[PDB]
This record gives sequence, structure tokens and C-alpha cells, in this order.
Amino acid sequence: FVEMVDNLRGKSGQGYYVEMTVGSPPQTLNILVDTGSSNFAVGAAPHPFLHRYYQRQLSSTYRDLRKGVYVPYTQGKWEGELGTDLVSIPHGPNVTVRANIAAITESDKFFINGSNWEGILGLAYAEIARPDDSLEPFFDSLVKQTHVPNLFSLQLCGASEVLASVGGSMIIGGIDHSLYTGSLWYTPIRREWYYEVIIVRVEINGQDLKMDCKEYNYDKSIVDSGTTNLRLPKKVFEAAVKSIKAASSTEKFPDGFWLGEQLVCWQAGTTPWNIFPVISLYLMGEVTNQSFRITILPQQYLRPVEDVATSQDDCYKFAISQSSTGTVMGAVIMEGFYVVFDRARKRIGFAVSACHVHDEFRTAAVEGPFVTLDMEDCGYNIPQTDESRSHHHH
Ligand SMILES: O=C(O[C@H]1CCS(=O)(=O)c2ccc(Br)cc21)[C@H]1C[C@]2(CN1)C(=O)Nc1ccccc12
Repeated sequence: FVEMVDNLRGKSGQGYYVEMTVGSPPQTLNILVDTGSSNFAVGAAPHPFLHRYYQRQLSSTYRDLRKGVYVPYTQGKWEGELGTDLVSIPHGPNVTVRANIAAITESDKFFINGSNWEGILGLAYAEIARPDDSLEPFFDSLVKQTHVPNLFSLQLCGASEVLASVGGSMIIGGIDHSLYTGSLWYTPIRREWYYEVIIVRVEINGQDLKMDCKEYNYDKSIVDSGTTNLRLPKKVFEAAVKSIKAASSTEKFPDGFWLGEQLVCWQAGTTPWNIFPVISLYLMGEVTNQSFRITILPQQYLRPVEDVATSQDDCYKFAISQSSTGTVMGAVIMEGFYVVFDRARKRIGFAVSACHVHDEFRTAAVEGPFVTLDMEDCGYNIPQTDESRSHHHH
């Protein structure tokens, strides 16, 4: 798995991308690794934020599916013509694959200036692929076409005129034991659509938020690599901030900081991480009654930003934000750990990363088991609308 080690690059808060080549002869692109979508979509026309793009015309292997695709997220929209081509991950498994490609012809607030990515690699399930579940996702194609085991793991690692460079690893087909320390704990994938988990309990410096666990998973809890922040639902974010503020009461920060719209600065290397609390998310274990906690350090939820003016100071952005689409375990969470997407066994494993950011007093931890007798169902049931009820799947 060494050839796959350090295969992810990127800028802080703009995403982790993997180099892929599309077509015959292979056109090389930088593709955003995203676990909260199921589409393999690439820039196929000029755009001001696009250095290069996919040119179908120059591929002997390109096939037009004579069908269009339109994908609007809550933050971003893209659209294009669907087809298939030969896809390969240079610094991934030594395999070439015939995959569905969505050639992005028009987009809106999707591509990021200087992010260095020309497309998206939707690693989630068919159940969320567009225009429907019959459009086979890349990973699904990779497994059906090769002998590649139905699993992948991500090791996302953190970090003055440009943003700070990020590194990381995408291991397709297995687990790399040198990427983690300690035990690898698993949480069931609730449903195969998004990589859905169930958070059963939350604690800020040991102090339980004391909320009804369904609120932690309202309306869903997902693991998304294409999200920078730990996005929580309105009620949970409110409780979390009230608590974080309480532990960091010695120093008073502006309101714009908690809304993640402003930095806070301390003289180089004088940052008081000690005054900041740990967030422990308790995830539902493989055994019913059982759970394990993933502990996150202020070094994860406080993203550093080196401002051109305040270059002599260490400035940070509060990387916990509000969400209406549920809890999102983005890069903030992921950076501390080695995350295993064990699709084969319908589960997600976490272990302490061999690359995470920490201080001499505290360390990001994966600990368990924690038993809870007569524990309620923490998962939420999304009201079934007439649009979702109308659908047919054979
Ligand atoms: O979670 C995700 O997508 C979800 C978001 C909630 S949603 O409900 O807007 C939605 C809808 C359909 C699909 Br497929 C995925 C998603 C994906 C898409 C995501 C982040 N990760 C994004 O939201 N903007 C953006 C912009 C550039 C690159 C990636 C993204």
C-alpha cells in the first residue's frame, strides 16, 4: 500500500484531491475526494477557476451516453453531459476502469479559486447518485471490473501569501497498519446512501451535553471528506458553543469567531490550547448497548490561518458550524484519525492517525467500549415525502 501513501494534496479548507487520468490517451486531472456524493464529475469546459479541464474530443475511448446531469448542493451547483471513459488512479491500484463520467459544462459556486482540483470523486452509494441510482458510481465500477476488495480508507493530515498545504492518503482495497496506532473501532453504516453513522452521546470536557441522542442525528449524521468543518444541527451547535465558551471563559472572543466569520490571534507559539475543551463523539458500536468515543482536540476544531498582515501571530478559525442537513463529520474530525470505509462489511472504522496534530498534554483518542443499558434508538426517520414515495427500484 506504500504507492498509495501520500497520494492526497490540497490547500487548508479547500479539500483533499487525488490525481486521476481520464481517457485514451490519459488526460491528467486533480480530483476532490468526496464521501458525501456518488458522482464522478469533471470540468469539461472553460471556467475562470479551472487551470485545465477534460476534453472528450481527444479520447479514442470516450462514449457519449446522450443524457444530461444537474447536481445542486446546498453550497454549489454543477451540470453536464454524461458518458463513460477509461479512468485510472496513477498513485492508486494498478488498474484501468471503464467508468461513468459527468462532463461539467456549466457550474455555480462549485470550483474553488486555487483549490487545485478540476473534479469530484463521489465515493458514497448509488442511492444518492444523479440523475438516479442506476448510474453506477466509480467505486462500484472499480470493484465490479477488478479484484479490488470492497473497502477504502482515508488518512487526512492537517498542516503566508497562499493557504497552507495539506497531505494525506487514500488507500483503495485495504487497511495500512502503519497509518494508525491503537485499536480500530467500528460503527455500523446505518443505511447505504451517504456514509451514515449514529452518534449516541456528545461531551465537552467530560460534560455530557445531556440532549436526546436523536438530536445528534437530526436529520442525519454523515462522514464527509469534502466538508472542512464539523457541522452540527442548530440545537446541538448552540449547546456545543454554550459549553466551549464556558470552558474558554478566561479569554473573551467576538461573536464573529463562533460564527466562523473571524480569526483570533496569539503571539507565535503562545496559543493556550489548554483553555480549550475536547469534544468526544460517542458512536454506536458494532454490538448493541456498546459504543466508542472519538475524541477531538482544539488543534482540530480551530483551523490555523496565517494572515499576510498578522504574520507574527498564530491566527485561528473556529471550524465547528451550523447545519440544516444534519451532523457532518468533515476534515476537522477526520484529520485526527484513520477512517476505514468497510463497504464489504457495511461499517466505518476509526483509529488514531499516525499523522494527527497534538500537544504534550492531550491526544486525539479512539476509546471503547462504553455500555448503556436500555438505550433508545438515536437514529432519526426522515419524513417520507410524496416525491420519495413515488420512486421505483427493480
Ligand atoms: O456532502 C456533500 O453533498 C451533500 C450536501 C448536502 S445536500 O443535501 O445539498 C446534497 C445533495 C445531493 C448530494 Br449527491 C450530496 C449532497 C458533498 C458535496 C459538497 C460537500 N460534500 C457540498 O455540499 N458542496 C460542495 C462543493 C464542492 C465540492 C464538494 C461539495
